Amino acid sequence: KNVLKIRRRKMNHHKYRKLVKKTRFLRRKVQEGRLRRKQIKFEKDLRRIWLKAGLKEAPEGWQTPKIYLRG
Amino acid sequence: AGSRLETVGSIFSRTRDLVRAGVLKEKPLWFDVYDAFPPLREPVFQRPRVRYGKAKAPIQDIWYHEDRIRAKFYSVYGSGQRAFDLFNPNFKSTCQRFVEKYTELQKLGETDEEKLFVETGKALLAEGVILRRVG
Amino acid sequence: KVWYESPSLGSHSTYKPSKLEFLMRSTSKKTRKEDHARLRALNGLLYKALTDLLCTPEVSQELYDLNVELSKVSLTPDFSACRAYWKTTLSAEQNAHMEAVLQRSAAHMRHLLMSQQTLRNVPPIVFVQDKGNAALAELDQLLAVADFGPRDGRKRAKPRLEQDSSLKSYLSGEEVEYECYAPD
Amino acid sequence: PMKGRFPIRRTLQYLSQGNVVFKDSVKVMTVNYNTHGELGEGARKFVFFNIPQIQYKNPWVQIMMFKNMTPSPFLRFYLDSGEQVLVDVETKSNKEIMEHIRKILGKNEETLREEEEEKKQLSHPANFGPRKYCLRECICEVEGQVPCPSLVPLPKEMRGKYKAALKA
Amino acid sequence: EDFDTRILEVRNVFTMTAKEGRKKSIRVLVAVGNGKGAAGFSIGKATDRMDAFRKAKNRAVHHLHYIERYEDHTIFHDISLRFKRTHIKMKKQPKGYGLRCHRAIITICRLIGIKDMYAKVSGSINMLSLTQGLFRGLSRQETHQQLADKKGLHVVEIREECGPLPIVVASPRGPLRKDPEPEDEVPDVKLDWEDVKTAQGMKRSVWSNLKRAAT
Amino acid sequence: ATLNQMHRLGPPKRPPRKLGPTEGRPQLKGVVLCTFTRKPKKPNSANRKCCRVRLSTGREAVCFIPGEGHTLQEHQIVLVEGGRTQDLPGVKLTVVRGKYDCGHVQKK
RNA sequence: CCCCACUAUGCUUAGCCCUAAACCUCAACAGUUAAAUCAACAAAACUGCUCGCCAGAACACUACGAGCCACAGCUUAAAACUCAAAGGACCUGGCGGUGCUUCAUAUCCCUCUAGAGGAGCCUGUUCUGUAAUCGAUAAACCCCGAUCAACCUCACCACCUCUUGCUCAGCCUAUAUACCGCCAUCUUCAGCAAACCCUGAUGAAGGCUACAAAGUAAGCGCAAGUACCCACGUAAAGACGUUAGGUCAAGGUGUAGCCC
Ligand code: FES
Ligand SMILES: [K+]
Ligand SMILES: [K+]
Ligand SMILES: [K+]
Ligand SMILES: [K+]
Ligand SMILES: [K+]
Ligand SMILES: [K+]
Ligand SMILES: [Mg+2]
Ligand SMILES: [Mg+2]
Ligand SMILES: [Mg+2]
Ligand SMILES: [Mg+2]
Ligand SMILES: [Mg+2]
Ligand SMILES: [Mg+2]
Ligand SMILES: [Mg+2]
Ligand SMILES: [Mg+2]
Ligand SMILES: [Mg+2]
Ligand SMILES: [Mg+2]
Ligand SMILES: [Mg+2]
Ligand SMILES: [Mg+2]
Ligand SMILES: [Mg+2]
Ligand SMILES: [Mg+2]
Ligand SMILES: [Mg+2]
Ligand SMILES: [Mg+2]
Ligand SMILES: [Mg+2]
Ligand SMILES: [Mg+2]
Ligand SMILES: [Mg+2]
Ligand SMILES: [Mg+2]
Ligand SMILES: [Mg+2]
Ligand SMILES: [Mg+2]
Ligand SMILES: [Mg+2]
Repeated sequence: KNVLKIRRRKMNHHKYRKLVKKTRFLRRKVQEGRLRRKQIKFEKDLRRIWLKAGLKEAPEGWQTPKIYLRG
Repeated sequence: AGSRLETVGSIFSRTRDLVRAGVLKEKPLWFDVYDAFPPLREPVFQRPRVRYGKAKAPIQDIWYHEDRIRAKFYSVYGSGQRAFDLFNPNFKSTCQRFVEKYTELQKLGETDEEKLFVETGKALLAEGVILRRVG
Repeated sequence: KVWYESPSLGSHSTYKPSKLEFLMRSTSKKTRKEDHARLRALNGLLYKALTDLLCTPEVSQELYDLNVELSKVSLTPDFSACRAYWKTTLSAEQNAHMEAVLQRSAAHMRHLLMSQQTLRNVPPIVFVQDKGNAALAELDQLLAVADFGPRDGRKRAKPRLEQDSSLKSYLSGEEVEYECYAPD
Repeated sequence: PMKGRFPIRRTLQYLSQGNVVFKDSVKVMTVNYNTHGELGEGARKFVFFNIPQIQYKNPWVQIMMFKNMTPSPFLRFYLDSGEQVLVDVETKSNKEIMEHIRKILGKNEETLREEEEEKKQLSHPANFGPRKYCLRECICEVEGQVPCPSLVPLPKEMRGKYKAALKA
Repeated sequence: EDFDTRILEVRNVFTMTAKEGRKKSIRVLVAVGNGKGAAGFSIGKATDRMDAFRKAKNRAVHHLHYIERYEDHTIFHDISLRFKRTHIKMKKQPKGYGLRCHRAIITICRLIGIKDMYAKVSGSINMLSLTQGLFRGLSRQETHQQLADKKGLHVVEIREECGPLPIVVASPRGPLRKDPEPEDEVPDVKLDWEDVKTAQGMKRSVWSNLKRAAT
Repeated sequence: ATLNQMHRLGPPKRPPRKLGPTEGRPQLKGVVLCTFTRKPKKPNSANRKCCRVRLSTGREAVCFIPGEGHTLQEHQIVLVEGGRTQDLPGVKLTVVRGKYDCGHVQKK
């Protein structure tokens, strides 16, 4: 068979890889911001739990970890 | 008006039907003979198909009890230097003469195979037959 | 079969390559793609048959000592002769001796090919020296003899959509004796 | 074509051909059958062919199946009283199994005929209403009665538009 | 003179040629029949459309099929077959049902002499596949006499208009079996979901059972 | 699919039908913003009279004005209906001739 | 792309990353070879049963979300705007910086003889010029329509004149891409082909083997015959089709246009 469908996919992937290459510094700043909001959204979900259960502060000795950082 | 659809039924069925429908005004000369004396199988086109998997032809190999005696005789004594004459319908080869004596001695009550084969060779030598062992 | 097709309908037909068949063959007939394959395969057998005869000592002690090597073997499709190219040695005089021995042997070789009855109907075998070294042999023979002297956008409608009124003309309208002398 | 072997089983006509309508006592029917063995063949065909018909006629009876739990196949029925009915089905055909449980725990044809008659009392022919519940919607559909004004206009004397006009 | 000819397809075929480029030829499909069971079809090819008409119709009468008809008005049994990618499902129908079939099947049925039949064509609606698929299915229908001879039993027709009266339609010419045909409690026959969906009333289509001219 | 798979997946779910430029409505009222002509996509050649209108829904859209000759002007009221102009890419609305400020085409 | 040098890398060890045209492009298991063998090609056609998956193209191996030792990543994976197609297989044609094979007999190359290409002149065309025709115009135009222009010819230009006009008018006005007529061209070819028949499942298509296997073929061309000095040679002949090839300005003529 012909490879015309593969050729369409080939160009789409080449242009995408090149686009990501050109903007990899902007995309890295955007990704960093999303992970911060993701962490904040996670901390809120846990705070909602103890607050809806009648507690006024987090359980004694509980520190919400950073589960989205590269470290 | 007629039909050349040779793969649709048979010449008889196609002819009989078109005669009923009035398409053929007169019956062909052969129709009445076919009707009175039809073939064993109605000649209907069929496409020969190839066998696959566990399907095997029903034809069986033709063997006889004496074939065991013939195989041993050819192994021990080889084919006779006498030439087969397949034109004579009553031709008897040295192997056939051996087989007939072998059968006669078996009917006399002997049942051993190795013993029934050695006594047969002696009988023929007494009758003047040449039996040169191959080895 | 293989990607190379071998479903020939007349597969069982007996291949008969003889000089007589060519004269009764129809030149109007156009050779099949696989008709060449039968010729190509026969040529391979003729190569193997001659090549094997060449290396056996007994057939001709003169032939074996020469250690002749055949470059190619292509039978004529006419069937007149079996071309048998033999690689030419660099030694100029040895190309004549090898050639002379081959010509004498060739006559006996044809009978020896009848010993292998499958190849029995073999045409007269012809040996050809490879000109790569042989052509130069002729020149150098003359070269030494030679005297060199004292040295010093209109819309195109689809043909399938083209409108026709043949039916409209059909449906519109169904298309539209005694002889005597001295008649008065 | 319809998927599976014996697609007839997945038709409303087939499912309505069951003749086993359990008495109200029957609450649970367990089927213990074996996947292999010549003596359990009827029980396998019973599960294959008839369990769907039994369930269709008895939607509120729990039917639970159990494979290869015991050496022989059997049916066990649990009744509301607390009684249990063990039916050995080894060596019996699927048709005999259906006929057996019909005899011991199925409603007879008389009891079913009565129920069908009591249902006919619910749709009284003399009642008028929507076609869903009644044969006729209005008395105007009865021949001899004053037809509907939608089909035949009424005399001016029988219409309020003109009764008031004369009176006023 | 007893045969009528009907056109089923007229196509303009375009052949690319080595020296003359795209040339226009005509491929015609016509069916012939006498209305009494004898019918056939043939393809015609020519540069002119009227020469193709002559070839197909004249050729068709030399390749006639005979089609068996139940009571000279319908088929003997339901026929469901596929020819290549064209599926044809035909149903035996009573008198007065008419020809509720693909228009080409209607045309072919009038040439054969079938008056009452339902047919549904699914898959590829290729006129040629439909024509030869239809003739293949109509030529392989077993009559009641053939069924009686094959099974050595009576063929008994039960009609609801005649109540419980048993009407023997065919009896075996040879000896009559004494052993009843085995009564399989449940037949292992393959069913059409369209037929079952209809019988149950779950088949709702705005295009089915529409009022049409007499055919 | 198998019967078990057909059971587990259930009856097919139709895609929710896509509302067109009228948002599933027969006509919309619009205010003309500007008038202009559009070139049809090849092989067609013409200057098709179109306009941009603000629809009552708030969204602005290009609408084809059918007929020979119109007098539409900015700030005028028109009624627009569905129907794509086949040779004008992106033009999916049509002005109704004879409603509000858009009058009927003047004969010949 | 070709040549040289050298690095990451290909290796080991320990961790990652988790992709492939990861493809027999054939899901696992069981069964069948009788039915219809079968859209096509691939790889003979199917049945039972189960899981996975698919529902026009493109957007899209993308966006967002989530997960992940991944941080220019992987997995899962949409929508809006847009279109009437996209796509699969096969056939034919065209084309190939496409293979092989055998060829051209004044013939493609070399070989043979005399030329053209340089000079002057003659003549045609182009271009320029002029108030001042037209047509031909790669092979297949260019001493061509012309076996022929000082006037005439003549159809061109300028000026003047006539208006039922040499004609029961006239027009060399447009259209040879409406045509007849007469031709160029391959042709320094041998094929075209009605009417039938058969194969491919009655698909587009195809139809030859001489120890022959589905073709038969009227007619046309070639051939034969005739002309010239033979039976040789040279003429003549040369179909269908190719180039919407040439010619409306040989004449005629369709359509359109002019009529002080
Ligand atoms: S419905 Fe009965 S009066 Fe109208
Ligand atoms: K592969
Ligand atoms: K090609
Ligand atoms: K010169
Ligand atoms: K012409
Ligand atoms: K002219
Ligand atoms: K003219
Ligand atoms: Mg793209
Ligand atoms: Mg419209
Ligand atoms: Mg290194
Ligand atoms: Mg190593
Ligand atoms: Mg691999
Ligand atoms: Mg699996
Ligand atoms: Mg899609
Ligand atoms: Mg990828
Ligand atoms: Mg991605
Ligand atoms: Mg993301
Ligand atoms: Mg010169
Ligand atoms: Mg000129
Ligand atoms: Mg010109
Ligand atoms: Mg010109
Ligand atoms: Mg030219
Ligand atoms: Mg003058
Ligand atoms: Mg002059
Ligand atoms: Mg003039
Ligand atoms: Mg022309
Ligand atoms: Mg001559
Ligand atoms: Mg000539
Ligand atoms: Mg001639
Ligand atoms: Mg031209």
